[PDB]
Amino acid sequence: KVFGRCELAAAMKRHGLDNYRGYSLGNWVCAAKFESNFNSQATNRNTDGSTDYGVLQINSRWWCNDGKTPGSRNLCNIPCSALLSSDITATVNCAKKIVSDGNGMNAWVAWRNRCKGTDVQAWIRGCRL
Amino acid sequence: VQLQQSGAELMKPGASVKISCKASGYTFSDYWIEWVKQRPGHGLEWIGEILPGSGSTNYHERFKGKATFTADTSSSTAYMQLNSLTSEDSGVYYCLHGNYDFDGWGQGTTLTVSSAKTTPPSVYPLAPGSAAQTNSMVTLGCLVKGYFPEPVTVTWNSGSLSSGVHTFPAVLQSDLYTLSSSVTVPSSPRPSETVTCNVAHPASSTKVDKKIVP
Amino acid sequence: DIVLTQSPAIMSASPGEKVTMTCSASSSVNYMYWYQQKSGTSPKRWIYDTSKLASGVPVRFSGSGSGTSYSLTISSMETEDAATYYCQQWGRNPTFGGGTKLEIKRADAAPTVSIFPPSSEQLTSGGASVVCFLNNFYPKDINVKWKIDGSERQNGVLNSWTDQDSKDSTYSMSSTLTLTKDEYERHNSYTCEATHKTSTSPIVKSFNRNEC
Repeated sequence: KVFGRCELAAAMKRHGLDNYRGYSLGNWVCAAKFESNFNSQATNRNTDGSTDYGVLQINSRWWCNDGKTPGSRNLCNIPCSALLSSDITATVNCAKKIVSDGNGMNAWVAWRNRCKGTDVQAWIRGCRL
Repeated sequence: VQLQQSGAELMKPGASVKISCKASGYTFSDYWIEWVKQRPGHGLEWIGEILPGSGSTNYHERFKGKATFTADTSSSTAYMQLNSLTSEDSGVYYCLHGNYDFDGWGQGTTLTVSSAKTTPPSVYPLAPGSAAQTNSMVTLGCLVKGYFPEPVTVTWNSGSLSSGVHTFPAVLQSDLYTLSSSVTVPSSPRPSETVTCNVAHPASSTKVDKKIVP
Repeated sequence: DIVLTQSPAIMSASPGEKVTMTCSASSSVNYMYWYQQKSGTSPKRWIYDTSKLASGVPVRFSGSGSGTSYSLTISSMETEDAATYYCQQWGRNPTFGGGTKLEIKRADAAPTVSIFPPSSEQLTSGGASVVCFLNNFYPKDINVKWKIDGSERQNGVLNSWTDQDSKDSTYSMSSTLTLTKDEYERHNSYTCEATHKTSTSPIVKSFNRNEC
């Protein structure tokens, strides 16, 4: 399901992502635009037997388990299909432990490439939340 | 309770077609089903895949737009759709698993894209006449000519004559195939005991049994 | 993405002997996968994740390599190891390699050639096919030439080989000359001459009466 800006930003506000470590809702919604275009069921394959899952394109190597990736560490202890739900809870929860691993939101290639060092607060400018 | 697919297709160029894969027995919702294409002579090409539960699909660069996947959770079926079929889409499409719990493929669906017409075959007995002994072994076959599409099932002596048979693969010539099948018995059955070749071309409900007369 | 080239394309081995297939990637790859396909069945996953054998690969196969070069090695070649083996980089967008054919070796057999004149029945359609079976031969290679009335040739010939038998390991070829019925009765001798390693001189089989 392709979410829509403020609908997603309202549910992420709700899920405590606001100012989680030092990242305001501008960043969380920004990543979800440039990682997936807000499509909950978005998948993308990588160069090493791994897929990225959901809104926030969590990699099946380190973070979730899909049972066909090698080097699977599954650090969020979750099936990656749990990450393809139209309700952001398991995605928010694993996002917390990704942003906690001492790297901040750098783990997200598109956040790093399209949302870092810009006016990320733009992403909810005009939004109810 | 198998990874079962649909029968062979014959389709006009320009139309679309849909292959099922009644993937049954586990929690369907939970595992990716891939799809591969085999063009004989060139081999395998990976089409793409779909995770039944979420409707998530990944496609190879080449098949995005030519292929679409769907899955119906209640019959535990997954389907692939080929858009705008051409001649170069004739092949065998396989659905498969490739995870750490199972990796079974399905058996394949052949697909012929042709404007050609179902031609029933002609079956011509091949008998030697001038038996100039190679040895005391007579070989006699059946030429099955002019059918469309594949396959045919030639059989010798209604099944019994298994040893010493040789059906050669069909060759396509003028938008039609030709086949030959040999049988070899010692030169003491033929002509004394009779050899029949039973051809069946299912696609045009023909059964034929030619007997090999000298 | 990456192009996978396999070497060699056809290969042979006797039972008891050691086999190594090679697959080369145009780019570095993280893991390689091997699939085996016997004629008449869908391929089967054989080695996954570069070295791990799939459930049902006998212990006699093992595969290796990294980046650019991988390989499948069989230590004792058993008869049932004859198939095509294919490699796949199962990456962002997976590609398969060309394959490598494994045939089992045996002694150079000579083919049993046989020609059949056009049947009465096909002559009443208006065509004439002269059929020649060259059965049971090893090695696979065999050149087959046609001589309508003395020396000649023909362009509308249709050949077809069989796979290596299995209740032996032989090859068998069918060669067909299709003639139109009056190009047929405008001649006399039809000859099928085969050239195989097993003989210095061609095996020929001829007939003559299209006429009387």
